[PDB]
Amino acid sequence: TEGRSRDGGLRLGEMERDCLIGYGASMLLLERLMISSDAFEVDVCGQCGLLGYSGWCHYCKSSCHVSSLRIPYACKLLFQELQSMNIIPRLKLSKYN
Amino acid sequence: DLMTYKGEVLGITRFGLAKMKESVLMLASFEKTADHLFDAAYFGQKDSVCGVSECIIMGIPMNIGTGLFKLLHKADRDPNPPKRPLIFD
Amino acid sequence: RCPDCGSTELVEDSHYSQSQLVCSDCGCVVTEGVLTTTFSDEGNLREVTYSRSTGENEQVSRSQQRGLRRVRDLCRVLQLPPTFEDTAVAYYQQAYRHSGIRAARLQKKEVLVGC
Amino acid sequence: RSVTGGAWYSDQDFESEFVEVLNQQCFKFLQSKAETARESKQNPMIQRNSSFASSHEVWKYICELGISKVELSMEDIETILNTLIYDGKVEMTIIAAKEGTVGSVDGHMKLYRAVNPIIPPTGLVRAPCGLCPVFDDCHEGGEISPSNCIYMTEWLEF
Amino acid sequence: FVLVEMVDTVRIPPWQFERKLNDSIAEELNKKLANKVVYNVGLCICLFDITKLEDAYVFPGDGASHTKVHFRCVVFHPFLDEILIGKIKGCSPEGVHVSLGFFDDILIPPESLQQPAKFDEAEQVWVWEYGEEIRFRVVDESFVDTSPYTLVGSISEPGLGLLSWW
Amino acid sequence: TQAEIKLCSLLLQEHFGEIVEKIGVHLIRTGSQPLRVIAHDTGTSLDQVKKALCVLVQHNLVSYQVHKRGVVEYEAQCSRVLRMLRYPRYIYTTKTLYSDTGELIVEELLLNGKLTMSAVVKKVADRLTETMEDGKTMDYAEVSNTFVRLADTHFVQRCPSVPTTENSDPGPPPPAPTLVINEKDMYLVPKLSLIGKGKRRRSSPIPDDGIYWQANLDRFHQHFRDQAIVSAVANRMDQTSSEIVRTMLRMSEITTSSSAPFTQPLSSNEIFRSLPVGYNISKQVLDQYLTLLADDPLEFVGKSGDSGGGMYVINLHKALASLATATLESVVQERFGSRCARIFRLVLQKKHIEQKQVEDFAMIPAKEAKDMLYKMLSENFMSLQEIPKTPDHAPSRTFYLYTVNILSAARMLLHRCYKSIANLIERRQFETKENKRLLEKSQRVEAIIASMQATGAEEAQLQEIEEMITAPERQQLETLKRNVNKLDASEIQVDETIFLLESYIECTMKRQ
Amino acid sequence: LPDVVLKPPPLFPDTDYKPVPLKTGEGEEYMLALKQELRETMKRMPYFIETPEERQDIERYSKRYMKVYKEEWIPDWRRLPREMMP
Amino acid sequence: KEQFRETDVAKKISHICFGMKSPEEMRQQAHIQVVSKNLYSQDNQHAPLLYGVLDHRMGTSEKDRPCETCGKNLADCLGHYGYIDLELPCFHVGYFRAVIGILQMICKTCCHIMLSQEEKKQFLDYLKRPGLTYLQKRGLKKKISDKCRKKNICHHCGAFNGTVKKCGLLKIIHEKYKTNKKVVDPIVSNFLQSFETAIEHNKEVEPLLGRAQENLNPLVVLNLFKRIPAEDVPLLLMNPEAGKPSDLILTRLLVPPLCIRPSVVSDLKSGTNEDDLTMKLTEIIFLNDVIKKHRISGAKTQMIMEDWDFLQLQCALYINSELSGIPLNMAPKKWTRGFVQRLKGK
Ligand code: SF4
Ligand SMILES: [Zn+2]
Ligand SMILES: [Zn+2]
Ligand SMILES: [Zn+2]
Repeated sequence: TEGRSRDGGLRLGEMERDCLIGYGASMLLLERLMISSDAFEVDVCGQCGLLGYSGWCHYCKSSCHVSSLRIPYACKLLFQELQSMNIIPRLKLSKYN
Repeated sequence: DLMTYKGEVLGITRFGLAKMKESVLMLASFEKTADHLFDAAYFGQKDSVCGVSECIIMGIPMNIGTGLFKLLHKADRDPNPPKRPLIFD
Repeated sequence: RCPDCGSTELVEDSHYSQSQLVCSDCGCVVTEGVLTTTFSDEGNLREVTYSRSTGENEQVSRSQQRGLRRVRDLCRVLQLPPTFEDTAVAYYQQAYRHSGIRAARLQKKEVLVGC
Repeated sequence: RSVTGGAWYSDQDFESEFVEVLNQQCFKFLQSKAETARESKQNPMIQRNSSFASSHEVWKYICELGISKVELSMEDIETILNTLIYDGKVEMTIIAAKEGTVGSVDGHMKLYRAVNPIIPPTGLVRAPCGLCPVFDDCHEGGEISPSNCIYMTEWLEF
Repeated sequence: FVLVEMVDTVRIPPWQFERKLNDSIAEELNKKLANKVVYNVGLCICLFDITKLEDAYVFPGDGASHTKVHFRCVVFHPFLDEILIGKIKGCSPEGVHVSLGFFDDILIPPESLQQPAKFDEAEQVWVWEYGEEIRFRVVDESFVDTSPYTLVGSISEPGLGLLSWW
Repeated sequence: TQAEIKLCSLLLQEHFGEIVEKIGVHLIRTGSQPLRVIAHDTGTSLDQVKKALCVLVQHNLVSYQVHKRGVVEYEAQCSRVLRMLRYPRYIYTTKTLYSDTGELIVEELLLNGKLTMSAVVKKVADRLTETMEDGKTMDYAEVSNTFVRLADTHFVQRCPSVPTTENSDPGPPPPAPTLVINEKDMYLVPKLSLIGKGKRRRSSPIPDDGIYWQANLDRFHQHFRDQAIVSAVANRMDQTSSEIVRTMLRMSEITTSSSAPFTQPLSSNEIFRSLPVGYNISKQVLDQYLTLLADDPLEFVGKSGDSGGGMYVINLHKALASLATATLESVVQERFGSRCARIFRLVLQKKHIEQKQVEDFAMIPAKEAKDMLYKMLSENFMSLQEIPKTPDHAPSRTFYLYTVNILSAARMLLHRCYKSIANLIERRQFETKENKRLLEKSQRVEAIIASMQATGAEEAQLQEIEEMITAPERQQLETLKRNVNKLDASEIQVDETIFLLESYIECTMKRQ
Repeated sequence: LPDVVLKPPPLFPDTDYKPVPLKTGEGEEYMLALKQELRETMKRMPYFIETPEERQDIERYSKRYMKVYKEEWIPDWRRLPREMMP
Repeated sequence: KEQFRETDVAKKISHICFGMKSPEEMRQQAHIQVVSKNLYSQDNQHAPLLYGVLDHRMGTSEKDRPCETCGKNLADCLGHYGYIDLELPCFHVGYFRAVIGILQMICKTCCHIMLSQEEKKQFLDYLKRPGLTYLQKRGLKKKISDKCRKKNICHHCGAFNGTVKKCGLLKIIHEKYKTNKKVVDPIVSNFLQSFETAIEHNKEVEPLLGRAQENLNPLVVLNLFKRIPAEDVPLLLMNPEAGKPSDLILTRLLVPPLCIRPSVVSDLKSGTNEDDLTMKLTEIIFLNDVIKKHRISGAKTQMIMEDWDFLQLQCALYINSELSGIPLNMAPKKWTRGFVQRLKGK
């Protein structure tokens, strides 16, 4: 929430993230802004490129290309909001190696 | 050198950022989200996630800094181990 | 209830600004975290009432509107609190449910507002 | 009568059964006369002429039937036969009759003859795909699909 | 049975680092594809060999090891003509229920082709006489995760003669 | 064209294979494309691309062109791809017009794209040898006579000819031969002096090189238009009038181009002599028939002059439009109903009309006609003008006039027919695939008979053909077969409807 | 007030109109038999590109006993560009 | 035995492929169809109406009631989409200018892109250049527009086509029957002379002979977009994999999960704060149902057209509640927060 009157934590302003980038603390920045703010688990079908649930793909009606992915909850909300406008985001996954 | 690497002097203004950069999400977030997003979808644009801004947006580690090199665990391994031969073939 | 011990002695206690349910017998938590609306959002969102949702507040003919406005101005000129106005309009809306009441002359509606 | 009242307008309401019955029975008369002319076989031009029925003739046939309470005029039966024409089962052929039992049309006379439809039901109607209620919703892998389209199920079942 | 060239990335937790990588890979793979049918592939049994074992990456997340491995393991998937010898563990009236010896009771022959005395009248009748063999017809797989099976195959027993048992 | 692409993919996968249909679909979707980008984008090897291109261009389904720097770009002919669906109708009309020798001629031309004199006569003679028995032999004489008759009737036309490379640009060869088409030798049949007999398949240099012959489906479509027109005329007015129309069209078959708004000027005097003697008619009866057909509101024919007694001309575009309107009214009647058909014909006669006018004229009360108008509007058959009293063209302040256009409805109906045929092919292929086990079972039970059919074929195995477990399964097979049969026949029927609409779409389009 | 839909409209709304029976006669049956025989003729002809057989494992002499043979046609290379030669 | 399912794959996103869905792919994606305009049941328990907005098979918003479609907790549930069927096609605000441009880019009868074959080939060649950028694509579209609007007849058809412009409120007008100070076209004479019956039943139609041109409704433009040839799709700068041009015309609406739409039951009162989006969805369902009712009862054609326009305006407000071209007389309600408002702004 907002602050002390609302028992809210502090806010990482843009400048703080700028300093973190300048230091290059990639994993620390990722943990601070994703793990410690809003962490979510999503499933993506490589065939369709669309989000899925519980290792299942409704659009492809299959579960042979699902995968797990950690995400900011705000990012998932943005994806779904963009979906509502029929601007469908198709995620093209790639192996980490 | 950044401001002139494209052969023309490019500003740091919104026009400049539209020029040298391409990311759909950054251009949408800067100003006029609806028009930019709908135009990008209309053109059927595909947008990479290599940039740091979207990396933070996408929740993936950035390439700059500690996210550049890959680590390899020096374990005791034998690549291409000896193979048990098939007799039936 | 406790999933393991089965003890139904679940108590609500306030942690360092965290609402959660914990069993007093085994100290095991059964449900933590709570979702509440923020003021920045409560100020933007609009509250809805049952009548307007079901479609009511639109079946208010010219006569019933005139009657409730008369009730309003009457309780206003008397310098009454808003609770009196609310109770008066509620009683009027309750009395207007009868067929013989709504179908009456102006004198009847005026004396009904008065009563 | 054109704008107020009207033979079809009883209580200012169109009489559907009246027009249906009148159309069906006048079509019966037309097809019977056409069949008699077809079996006449006297001569193709005599065939054409004897197939024809004048507006006054069919009007008198309706009057002798007298099914409708409100007496129908010449133009009323003309409109009934025009509705039949709009169905494609009869055709209109004006001939140059300067005077006669009709005497209404200037220098001409109204001849309506029952004719067969030009083409039987064409393709795409033997298959349920033709303007199917879910044709637009029909899909290769949608909720409704030709693999599970119960329209094929029913039609192939027949 | 048949070997399959199976490619997969295996995650090894750090507390097994003292062991040789290949052995831990084999143990995890055995734990990972045991009694688990693979869609359009067949019923995996156990690992046979490990062919390729490349570099072991470490991720900024879990911190354990991940190794992409090419290997070979055995699966059960008949070629629509194989001769089986199973045991009749149950017999529904619409179709007998044969079970391969300790293998799986999922192969269901619909009784429709033996000698023309075909009827299972629900008192557990093996066959209408004039340790049971099988000619496998087809294979089929499905995704059971339709709600938050899948290998049965049809089985046929024609007039093989069967002089050993009628 | 998405339904067109889907149907073309289905047809090419059915008739030729998979690597060929992939390349064909890619060309249809992409248009003109060089070969290297074709191979790269399709993800296929160079040799497979070569195979697909040769098997396609051999049947004249695709072509190639030369561009800047001598690059060869390949293009697909989607209409030509749809054309193979009408092969059975072409075979039937050839079998009706001429003997089965010409039927086999056109069948082999369709299955081979282009063939020379020697190749086609050899194939036709060989295929005709087995149709007969008792040691009789086919000779190349009758096959050659039938082929030259077919070519002279313009049903068979020469391929575009290979240009003389020695006469023009002798030296560095162009990447493609760049064939050219010559009008005057599309029917110039070369002579085959040699006559022989085809082998009956015991299983125990080229005088006609450079010239290849293909089925001229334009002639087939013109003849089919003739047949449809005469069928409509016979349905409406009289058999004799349709005979007259057929005779005059036959007179104009060679004298008129395939694309002509009107036919040649034909006089009734030569119509009388050209009429078969079977129709016992007189000159005055012919004149009366022709005059009343000119007075027929369908206006198939026209006078266009009084010279030479009764001279007459036919209205190709008008007749095609009338046929298209008749088909449209038939299908809308069958799917919506008789009264909605009445409304459709009423609005066809009255191009601009208001809704209450339609109610009054069709004598359909309220809440019934209007629902039909709304539905038949929503199915894209109908259009509204929205004539405003201001120019804001905005809310309840403008008149709405019903106006139906033939062309748009015909286009969308053609698309619907394409998708319907796609659905039918999908259903037949799915039912064939799901029953391929029983298909192989029946194939094996018939192979037991066919293999070793006379040598050692004991009678004591004839009773063992039904011993295979298909005895109840044949029931299913029969159902599948009839369903398959039904589907195919239905599809073929729908195909004829397409030839109507497309013809209008072709005649209404001039392509300047 | 339109009634609230408690159960969604069916996957198939039943139709009042039925498909017309198909054409009957010798011509139609000849059409059908011709098309079905054409199916097999085009399957057998060398223009029908057979899909490459796969997932066959080991060798045997019996391979030579279940061999399916068919002749291979050739196109006219003077009409075809030289680039497409195998 | 048991179907093997790989729980996770150690992959990372490479790039996001933006693209439109067809209203048909849209219906495929959705789980249930929203048909109940009203939200909750009449009983005091306030049970949400099944197959309607705020159904609990469609995601979840309240902690106690979990997702019914997926057996997961309020936090675990990702959410499920629903679909609403539109009886009449509707424009899309984000794609309104796009459809206008395409209609200026293709003809209305031959429907092909309207440029010379040499111009088409030159534009195709300039498009074959690898790595075309966003700005380059916008410049390409502008160049094609400039070179296309200076002609009148397509190579395929040759039909005359005037300028297409937005007239007022989500309305597209094409002045096909252009008024000329020179000799009039024969087609113009045929069109104007064929108002015989309308003039017969309305004299005032005759003064309205001018200023009465072809207006492209969403249904007719949908039909045109269906028949687009594939060849011209790349020349439209439209990637075929992203979506076909028929997807631009919106005839179905994906209602997003209950995760995006909160339902804050204000315990201090007898009410639930609700998003304006849910109210607009309810209004859309009501509009579709009343359009069905009016079609059944045979209202005026003009009334049906007003219903269609009001549906278009409702969808426009749902997409973006800040538009400067709505029906002044047909006052909707008050200021609301749409999806764009949730996206843009500080
Ligand atoms: S639902 Fe079936 S019959 Fe109807 S259009 Fe689709 S495939 Fe054809
Ligand atoms: Zn998927
Ligand atoms: Zn406990
Ligand atoms: Zn969920």
